[PDB]
Amino acid sequence: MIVFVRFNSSHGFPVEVDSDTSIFQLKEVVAKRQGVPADQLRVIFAGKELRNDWTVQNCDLDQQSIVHI
Amino acid sequence: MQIFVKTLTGKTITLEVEPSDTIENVKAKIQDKEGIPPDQQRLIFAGKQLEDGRTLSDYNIQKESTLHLVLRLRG
Amino acid sequence: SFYVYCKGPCQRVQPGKLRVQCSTCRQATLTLTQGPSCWDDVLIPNRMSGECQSPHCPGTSAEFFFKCGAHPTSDKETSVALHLIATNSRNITCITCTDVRSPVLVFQCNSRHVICLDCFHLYCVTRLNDRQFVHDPQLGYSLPCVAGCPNSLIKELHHFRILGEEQYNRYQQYGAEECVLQMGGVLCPRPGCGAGLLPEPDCRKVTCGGNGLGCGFAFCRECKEAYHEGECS
Ligand SMILES: [Zn+2]
Ligand SMILES: [Zn+2]
Ligand SMILES: [Zn+2]
Ligand SMILES: [Zn+2]
Ligand SMILES: [Zn+2]
Ligand SMILES: [Zn+2]
Repeated sequence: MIVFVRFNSSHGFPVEVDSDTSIFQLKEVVAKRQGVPADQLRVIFAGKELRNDWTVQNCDLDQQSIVHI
Repeated sequence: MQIFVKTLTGKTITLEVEPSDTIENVKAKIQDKEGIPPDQQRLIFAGKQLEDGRTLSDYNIQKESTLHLVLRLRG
Repeated sequence: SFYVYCKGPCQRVQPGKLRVQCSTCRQATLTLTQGPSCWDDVLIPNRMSGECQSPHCPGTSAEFFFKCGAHPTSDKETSVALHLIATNSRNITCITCTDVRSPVLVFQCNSRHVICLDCFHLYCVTRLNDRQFVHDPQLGYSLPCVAGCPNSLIKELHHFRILGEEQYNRYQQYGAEECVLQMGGVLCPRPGCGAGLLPEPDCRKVTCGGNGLGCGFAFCRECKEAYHEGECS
């Protein structure tokens, strides 16, 4: 499935993930695109910060919803 | 966003607004377009008179929705 | 589940999603201190709080918004919440047709009466055309509980979106007309006009054409014919 990321209010970019995909995995893949440390990144969805250990399934992220990394 | 203001005759004016624009703010832009003094303007949505202090968001007025305009006459 | 009116592409009542942005920078970067417990928490502005995690913004106040859940939607593709509408999980029968359907609308009368959307559509299309909607200077053009329960006027008038587009626009037209009349105003009697006018109550002479908004007709508000001196007829 796809999740849209708004890195520091930048235009949303699609990221392909799985149900089993963790938040840190997404933090890594975004960190690579932006060439920054994944440790400085925080993922915000539905007025909550998503923790690294949580998966996409656990977060109840719907197809093509948006997070604010 | 785009909203519409219509008189009861059906005459239609288009405005570029934000949900945060006050009812007072909406009343202005109308003066810019049609030259109606704001004091003569009364705006209505779903049969409710809109109060100057309030915003479009206060009335949950959506993009492409219509406000109705009627005129106060001093005579 | 919550329900919204999606104006496009669904053009119908759909299940919705609740989301939240910072009230100052209008970005979904605000983390809530606590989750909402009631409708008022999400409906009344600035009611709940948190921290906008965008550094340049000292965001405090939370702004809740709603989206259609039937398809992908952008951050700013918002829909109006129809807070009276609920999933009929407990299979409550419609107060009008007695059948079980989902979703349903729940009136805010003491008895919290339940109506299906087909019957609500019906209730609405019947009352509008018969000029049986009620004007409340506080609420607007609305309808009460179909059972006639007191203090049951619908407060969120976007619920009348169930009328459908054309009938909705007629509803708004009729409501504005009624607003004028309840304020002691007059509708211009000239054919093709019908402009809403609010003269001073003392004035008998009402002139409708300065900025192009009027037809210029000067009329007597009592007989609705061209302005005349003395008594009508
Ligand atoms: Zn939709
Ligand atoms: Zn902010
Ligand atoms: Zn029914
Ligand atoms: Zn009732
Ligand atoms: Zn006229
Ligand atoms: Zn007369």
